[PDB]
Amino acid sequence: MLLPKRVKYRREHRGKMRGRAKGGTEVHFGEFGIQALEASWITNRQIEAARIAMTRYMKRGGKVWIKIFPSKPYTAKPLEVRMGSGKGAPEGWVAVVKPGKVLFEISGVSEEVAREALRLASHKLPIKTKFVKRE
Amino acid sequence: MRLDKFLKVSRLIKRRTLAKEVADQGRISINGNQAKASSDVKPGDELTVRFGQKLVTVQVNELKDTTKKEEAANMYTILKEEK
Amino acid sequence: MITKTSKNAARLKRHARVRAKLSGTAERPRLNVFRSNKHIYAQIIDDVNGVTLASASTLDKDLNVESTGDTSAATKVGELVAKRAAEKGISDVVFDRGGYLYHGRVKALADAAREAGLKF
Amino acid sequence: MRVNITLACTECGERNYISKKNKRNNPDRVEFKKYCPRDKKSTLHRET
Amino acid sequence: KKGVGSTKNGRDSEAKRLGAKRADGQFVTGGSILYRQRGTKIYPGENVGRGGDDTLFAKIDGTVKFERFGRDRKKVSVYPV
Amino acid sequence: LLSAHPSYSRVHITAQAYENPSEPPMFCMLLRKHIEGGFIEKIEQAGLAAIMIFHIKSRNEIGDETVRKLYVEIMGRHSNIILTDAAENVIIDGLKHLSPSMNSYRTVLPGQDYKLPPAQDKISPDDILRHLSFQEGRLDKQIVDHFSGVSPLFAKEAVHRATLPKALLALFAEVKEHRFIPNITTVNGKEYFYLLELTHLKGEARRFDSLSELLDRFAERDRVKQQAQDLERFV
Amino acid sequence: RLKEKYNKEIAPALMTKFNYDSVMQVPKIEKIVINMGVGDAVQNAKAIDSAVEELTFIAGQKPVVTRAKKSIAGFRLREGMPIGAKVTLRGERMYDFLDKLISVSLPRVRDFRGVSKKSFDGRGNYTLGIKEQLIFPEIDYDKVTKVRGMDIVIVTTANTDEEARELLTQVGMPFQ
RNA sequence: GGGGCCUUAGCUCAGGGAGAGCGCCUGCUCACGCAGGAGGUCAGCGGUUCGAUCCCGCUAGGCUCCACCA
RNA sequence: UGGUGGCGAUAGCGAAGAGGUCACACCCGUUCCCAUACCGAACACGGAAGUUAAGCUCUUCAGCGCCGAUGGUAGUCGGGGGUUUCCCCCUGUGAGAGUAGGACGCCGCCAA
RNA sequence: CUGGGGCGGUCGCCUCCUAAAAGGUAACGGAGGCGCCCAAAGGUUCCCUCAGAAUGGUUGGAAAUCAUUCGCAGAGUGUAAA
Repeated sequence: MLLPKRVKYRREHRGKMRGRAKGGTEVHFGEFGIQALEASWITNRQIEAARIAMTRYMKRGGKVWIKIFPSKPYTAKPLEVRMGSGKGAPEGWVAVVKPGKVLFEISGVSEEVAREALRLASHKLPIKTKFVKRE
Repeated sequence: MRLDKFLKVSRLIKRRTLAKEVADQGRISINGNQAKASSDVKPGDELTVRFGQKLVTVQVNELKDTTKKEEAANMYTILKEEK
Repeated sequence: MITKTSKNAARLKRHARVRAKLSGTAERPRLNVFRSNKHIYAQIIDDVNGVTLASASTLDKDLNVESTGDTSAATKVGELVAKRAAEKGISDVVFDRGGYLYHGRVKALADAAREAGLKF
Repeated sequence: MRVNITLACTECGERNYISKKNKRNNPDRVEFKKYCPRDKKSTLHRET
Repeated sequence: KKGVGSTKNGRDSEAKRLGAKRADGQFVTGGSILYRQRGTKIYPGENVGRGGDDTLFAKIDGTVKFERFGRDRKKVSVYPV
Repeated sequence: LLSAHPSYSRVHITAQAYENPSEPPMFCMLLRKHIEGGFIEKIEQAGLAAIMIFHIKSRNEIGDETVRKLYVEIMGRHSNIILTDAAENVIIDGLKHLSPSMNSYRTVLPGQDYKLPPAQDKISPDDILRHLSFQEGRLDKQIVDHFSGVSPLFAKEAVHRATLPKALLALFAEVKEHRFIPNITTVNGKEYFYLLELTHLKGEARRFDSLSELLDRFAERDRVKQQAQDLERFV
Repeated sequence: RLKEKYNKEIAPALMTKFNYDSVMQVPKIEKIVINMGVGDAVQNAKAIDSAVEELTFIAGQKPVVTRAKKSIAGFRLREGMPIGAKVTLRGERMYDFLDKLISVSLPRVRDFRGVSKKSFDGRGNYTLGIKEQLIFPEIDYDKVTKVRGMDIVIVTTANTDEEARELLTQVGMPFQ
């Protein structure tokens, strides 16, 4: 459950996930990676689920290199409450994702193993994905 | 302030319980009048006290609650002893 | 180790600090000064056009003397430039102590020009 | 404390000016010079 | 039903209508202001003056022109006919 | 060494200069103010009570010679060290300031005229067979009630010599003649010591040439012991 | 005396050793700075002045009281508090202090076994410490209020530590 | 759930550069009194300041008060 | 050469070299003007024995920094469409970044 | 005023974001400040240039005050922010 240690503002606007990514569109730390085909917010619980999933499938395998970090916080008012009276309290932390963006990489491991692990992770994630490799 | 609190903060009596007890016995007095633990006190007060036969007369200069140990005795002055 | 700054560069900073407040025009030009260890030079300028009008120096072959570097020389060159700006009848100027003091040779020169007719 | 003040002339007797000051840093009856528009001059003014 | 509150972030200052007030190539009278600001986003130039509020005004009549102090620094000026 | 440490209050001269502190405390610096570079004219016993006096000289801040009276009262739990003026008898310094809230005879605080404790009605040196009724029994108690310098240790060890005025007079002559033997006694632990040797008990004895070395080999040790035991319990 | 020794013997020896083209390349003693850190004067200002007196006596020059550049809570000092004093000796006074230092005061250092040739700053300047001010005879034990020390910095126009130490060894500076 | 107050020695609790009393240890003194030492995150986090019990904000706990009209 | 101004460091940083009889600095002493929180270092005052080291000028270079295209792309006014937390099509516009490359200076006035 | 009212909270001014590249622009939207201070913390003249680093080192230490090179600015600008 990743966390930014320190932040300026505990409360931010949400934003808009228009367009494609700026960077991180291609694997370069590792060999076999995964990228997105949509745009969405992703949570520390999602990423750690995917991470531990692939690492359990691999059991010693090489290196991973996540390519993101949930910097963004997201609020949520308490339950059964009218509107207004200030912005809701923070709940967790979020990473924002554009399409064309690489999320997880892999090295030290064969292609079939990598593809299967990333499949497993994709099923923990909400969005549509693609298997990718380095050029 | 109250007499029992005052006695404790001035460290004349080591326990507020004892101050209450002796004031309920009425062994003491203020300005020649018999008094009680709830009796009010102030600067310029003249206090008469007993410890068995040991009779003591003292004068009030100040009052406070935080009362660190040596500063407690600045709160008042001994005048006299009798028996 | 040690390191040492060029007092000329310092003088340039002080000169610029001055220059921020003024500039020489027609009918109110700028009178600028230079103070070599062995010479003293003076010029009169329309800073608008970036043009000198008159000039003077110990180096001038007229009135060659021994000091070229004391207050006497400063006075002589001051009166010289004054009559230059008289025959180009401007008679009204502004002074530019170029990061120097209005204390010594500079002061003497300026006083010379004041006496010769130039009005600051 | 920071407190208001009037600053009266001495030839004219007129008040003519106001300001403020610390009583701590400037306790004494302060004085300055200002223009008296009746005496038509710079002139020492005094606090009241 | 529940009960909540205490936003304590509910104010802001009055908007002060900064920016330029006259345009390049525009004729201007004496004393007209040109660019309200705070500090110097822009400096004065010829026949232009700065005030205690860092505001820029024309000392004369003329036409306005904005330029640059060499690099990364701007300027205004009034040039008459 | 001087000590007003209640159970260990004493005076001593030690080959073991233990440790001069890094901090000069208030009392130390006040002594430096008025005694440093001093001159120990005379010592006095305060009339055989457990009290001592140093008559000291020293030049003041203008080179004019001045004097003072340093007093060391070793009473037990309420020992103290005091400094006093010679002629004025005014206290100048004090280690244990003591306010008259204890309704006591004397007082410690500086500026005040110094005063000594109430000396009890005891003949400080047969007279016991005169005054005291030897039928009373447990007279090791009540020799304190007749003499000034007494320990119950000394009283018991002398009473066990069995009418015994002889023991008292002989031991007083011994002390007056400085005829004692500085040893440490150990009665199954509980290590005791005194001028005289042990008189009767089973305890071991180790003798010395100097009472000062006796004191040496015999404020914070007990604190360390408290800490050690508190830790040992937990362990 | 030592300025003439510099101009007449030190400059030839250094020019010959380092193969300098110009005499202006020969390293010069630019200044001597003597400092006392008297951080114990936050409690007593009269301790600052008496250390200031010793410095005046040693250097022959009224010293500049230095003060805290910023507040430092570990040492209990606020910004602007006066906790040192220094003199900057130049020209004749510097050469005379340098002679008094080499020929008189350094021989009176207790158990003097030489000065450290390590104490160059990497640029050619030499710093040393003096533990007791009593090595200077202009100081009397009766006058002394507390055992003061000081530091002495010799700032030189040398480009390296090699050049600076050669300049100092040319005066017979007592390097071990 | 909201608002306020508080969280400091083992307990009770006072208070921009750590205190008291109670209880432990010790001597004095059977049983109290009297003199010392111990035990300290100033609830936690973050911030301001040279410097935080102290000033600021957030969080955890406790307590008190409110939590309503249909 | 020196002085003095103008133009966005295409002027600068950095490395390597060359020169100073004139000139400019560097250099040498405080008796005076004046000065140094301490100071003849600097500022002032006077001087010219020696110094091209350094400063200053003249050459070189593209290591740093600086400037900077074309094309392409994102974005986008406008129009239109669609499975519309977004996406797509069309006329038009059009960056940044990354390149190609440019550049270790251009222009003036005075004095010898 | 009030995403019914009540209770809570707020009520004027300044700074920023939201704010959509002039200006302006709301919400019980997000962050913070003011109800002053300086008789020099003002005016003018003249002067010079910071923060840190390393590195030197008697005290003195992580951390004084000292000296050196690096150092467009990391400091400062009475106070909040721009």
